[PDB]
Amino acid sequence: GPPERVVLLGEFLHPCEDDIVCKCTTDENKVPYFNAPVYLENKEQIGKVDEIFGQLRDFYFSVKLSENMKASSFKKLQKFYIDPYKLLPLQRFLPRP
Amino acid sequence: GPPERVVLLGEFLHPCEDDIVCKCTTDENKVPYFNAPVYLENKEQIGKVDEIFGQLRDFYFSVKLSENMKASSFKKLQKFYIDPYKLLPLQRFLPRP
Amino acid sequence: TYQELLVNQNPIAQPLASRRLTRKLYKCIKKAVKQKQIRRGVKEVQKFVNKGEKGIMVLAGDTLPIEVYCHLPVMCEDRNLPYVYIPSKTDLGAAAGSKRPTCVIMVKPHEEYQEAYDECLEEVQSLPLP
Amino acid sequence: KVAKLDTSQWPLLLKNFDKLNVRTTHYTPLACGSNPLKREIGDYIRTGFINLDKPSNPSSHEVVAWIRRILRVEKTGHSGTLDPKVTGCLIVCIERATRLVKSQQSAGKEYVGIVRLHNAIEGGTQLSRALETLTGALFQRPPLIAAVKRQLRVRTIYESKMIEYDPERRLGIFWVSCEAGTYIRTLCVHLGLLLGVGGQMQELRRVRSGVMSEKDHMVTMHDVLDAQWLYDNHKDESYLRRVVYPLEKLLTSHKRLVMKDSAVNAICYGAKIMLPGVLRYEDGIEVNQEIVVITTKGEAICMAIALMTTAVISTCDHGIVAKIKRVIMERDTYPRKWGLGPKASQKKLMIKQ
Amino acid sequence: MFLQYYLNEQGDRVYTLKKFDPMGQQTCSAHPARFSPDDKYSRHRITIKKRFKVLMTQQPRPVL
RNA sequence: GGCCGCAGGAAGAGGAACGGAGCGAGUCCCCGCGGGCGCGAUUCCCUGAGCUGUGGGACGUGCACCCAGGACUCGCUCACACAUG
Repeated sequence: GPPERVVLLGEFLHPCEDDIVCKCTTDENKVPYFNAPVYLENKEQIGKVDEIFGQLRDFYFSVKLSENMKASSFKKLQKFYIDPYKLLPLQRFLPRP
Repeated sequence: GPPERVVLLGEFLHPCEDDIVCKCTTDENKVPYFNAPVYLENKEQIGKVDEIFGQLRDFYFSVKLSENMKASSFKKLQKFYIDPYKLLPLQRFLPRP
Repeated sequence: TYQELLVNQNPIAQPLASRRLTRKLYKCIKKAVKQKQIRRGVKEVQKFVNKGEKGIMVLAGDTLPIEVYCHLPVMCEDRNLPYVYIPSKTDLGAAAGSKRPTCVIMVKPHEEYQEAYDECLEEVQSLPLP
Repeated sequence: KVAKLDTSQWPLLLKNFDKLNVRTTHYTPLACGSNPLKREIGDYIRTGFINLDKPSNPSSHEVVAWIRRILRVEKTGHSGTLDPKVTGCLIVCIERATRLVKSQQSAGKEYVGIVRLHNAIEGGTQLSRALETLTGALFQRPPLIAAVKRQLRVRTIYESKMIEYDPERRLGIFWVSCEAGTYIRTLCVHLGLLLGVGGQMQELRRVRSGVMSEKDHMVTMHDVLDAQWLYDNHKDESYLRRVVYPLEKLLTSHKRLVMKDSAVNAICYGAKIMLPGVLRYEDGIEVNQEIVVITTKGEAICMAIALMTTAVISTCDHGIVAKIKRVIMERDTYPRKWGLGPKASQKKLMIKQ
Repeated sequence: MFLQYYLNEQGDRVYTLKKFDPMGQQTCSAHPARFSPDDKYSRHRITIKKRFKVLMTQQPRPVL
């Protein structure tokens, strides 16, 4: 169901073919799970994380939107939030010591 | 693997037939998942939550210990910790409004 | 001692054997067990009354609930078999050389104790009926 | 001699009928129903139940199967499962009484069991304290079924009592009063964990199922078979009428609402219980409360939900007193007598004219 | 099995493990007799329960 | 108690069938249920220290169990009932 809390995932950039591209701004540069539910700060599910791309410390993500949502609705620099358990640390993707 | 952080699950009471009975002391009276890994504060897995029993606001749990652990090792009022994502809120088990 | 066991008797435990007749029946059972000529369970006694094997059927008068063995008295009256109650199930089991109780035993006739069998049989048939 | 009897000694739902609030005393009686105890043996069984003492080998669904062979009926229900090795009070509803099974299944149970402890404890007082700890609303994991992991759930234990303890065998008798769906096998495991020695439920017997108990009116499976045999071979009802009881005995706790004979058949067809047909009504009817609607002969018409309180019934002159939850009585037990009243006649007259 | 009982002075079952009650009488088993649906001894049970006035029809009728 | 601000109203109080029931189906809930019952022959074996003769087991064999409810949804039937002073 709705999670107990949600942490800042990222901010809205331009839409792209009926899903929304977003710049990732997580604390500690954490990376989301694939198909992780994306929420607005009201804890309402807008979609799911589809693509993750860009440089390690400056990466983006696309969001495959929900049944009822439209890509025209979102404004520039609108923030999106994620359940903190389906984040992963950046250290996992960095090379082994 | 080892979780990013762990929250206070409960404290050690008497052992019982090679697993350990523990009084649950979670914040907000949260309830653990069945077969949720139990850790010491060093983030080392001692076992898994087997039974959950007692009154709603004063409940206990048994821990099925790991391969290498023994029930004689633990001292009285020794604290145990759990990954905060495999806790659930008490409201779920309380009746529907 | 006998009068204390008389408290524990059933509604249906009649005709109850006299104190001396109870003693005769136990001694007849001991000899029949030695000769391998008794049947012990309701399961067994019921099976061989159906086949029509004759014998004195001794019942325990403190058996509860009565539903376990209360069909057997009438099964005997259908075939004219002689039956009798005795004070306790533990003593009936003890008579057959057992620590555990039993609610019924059927004693078959045999040559080695034929006189003792006939003495018991005679007194059983002579009992007043309710 | 009924004239001599105080109203407190009238049977079933007519008990203490004079202490119900009287709306009106006038109605036209109809020769239709009987008192539930004097139903013709066929109808008596089809509206009846058995307070069974379940034996210790078969499952509870096997037992009610055996009952429906013996009595020669098509439907039975059973007031909550007892596990194959458990005995005691099992309310078996027959035919039209199966409409009541949810009320019987949801009722509070009582058990008398034996817990076997796997090591010695200090004494009987230590077991008695662990039972006090497991009073109130408890967590219990429902057992796995068809590899479907049911979630942890809450069940209340109202009272507990430690009856006896044997230190030799490490056996303890306990009595538990509890909510429906409580697992007593699970309780004994938890009682063992709480003591620290370990434990298992050795034995169990259910001593109460809501309204019925082992104290009175309880019968064994032999009585059921035996009573039917006596009816089949000698045409004697007497034994069956002590084994089976009418479903009205299950409803004696509910608040009552007595109806005129005119209204009875209307309600059986699915009409709402209207106020002009109410003769008498109990104190302490609340809104959205389950009530039993009865005839003047004490027969249950239906389980109804009250949309007026006791006080509201006293003030009003018409309207919906209650809506139906489940109709018990058959259609056309009483004749159709609806549309004959003054306001209903005026309505039909003024439509025609 | 293990559960026994004896009746108190007001007819309530008093459960116990012990084979004798506090007055020295034997305790009954708590559990009813084992039942078979293929039981053919209904005639027999009625016959002697009538004889000793312990058939259910001969007892005091219950107050409802 | 008085004063100021915001919000909801600016209200004459209606309706003596409203909008029901009983079945059937699909889907959820409920849901610890290979075990239970009988007979046969070498008394079929067994007072096991193994539960157990108020029953336990072996081999033949047969037999009957695995629902009934509630909720939602889409049918069929019966009504559409204010209860006759």
